Amino acid sequence: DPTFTERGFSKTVKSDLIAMFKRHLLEHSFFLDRAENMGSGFSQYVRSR
Amino acid sequence: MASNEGVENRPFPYLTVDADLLSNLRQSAAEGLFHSFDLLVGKDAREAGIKFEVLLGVYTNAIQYVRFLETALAVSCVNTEFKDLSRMTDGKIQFRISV
Amino acid sequence: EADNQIMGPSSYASFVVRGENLVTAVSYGRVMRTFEHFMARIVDSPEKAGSTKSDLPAVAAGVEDQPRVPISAAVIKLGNHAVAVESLQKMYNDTQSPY
Repeated sequence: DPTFTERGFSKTVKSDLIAMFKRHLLEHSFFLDRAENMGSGFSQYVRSR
Repeated sequence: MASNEGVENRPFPYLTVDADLLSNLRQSAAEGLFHSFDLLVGKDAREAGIKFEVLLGVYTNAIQYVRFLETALAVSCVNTEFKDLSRMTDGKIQFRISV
Repeated sequence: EADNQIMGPSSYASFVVRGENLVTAVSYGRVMRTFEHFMARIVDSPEKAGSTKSDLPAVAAGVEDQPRVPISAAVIKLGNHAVAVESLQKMYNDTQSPY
């Protein structure tokens, strides 16, 4: 994403990148396994991923 | 007087006049015989750059006519033209119903 | 809505300085946009009462005369208005500037 990196690399931007690393690591790993619980979201979630 | 008052240095296409005007022009310039005079030295003795301001447009509000008879509100009315309206004091419509 | 196309002009509308503008530019430092319109309104047909349809050739300075060309961008129908939707992010991502 060029939105986060448009200002070049700085301390705060690197820190927010690490925070979003943590967020996406907790949330959108094993997405196909979490597709079971979603039910009616069969296709659209896998297409978006 | 002051140097530049009515002196416009725009590059007008001047006319060539046969007569000579330089007779005692320096001393007359020194005293002030003719007002609103500028001396242009040789380095600034050139045609000036050409500059302008521009009126981009003139636009006027155009008011369309509105007729009552063409609006749908007149569905709810019946419009009769009445030549001498002031002559009528009152109009009257009377309803007789048997049940 | 599978439209993703528009017909637009392939060139700018040209406005250039004519000689009639040029004499006013040199002499007074003013130009008026399309002088010929004002002179045709004032000196040729003096009355020519103000009308929208009569002024429709005047207001458009050759924009309608341009040839058309297909343009690629999608549209949506918000109610009655067909409105074009696009982004310009890629041409600024190429240059590493903030969008």
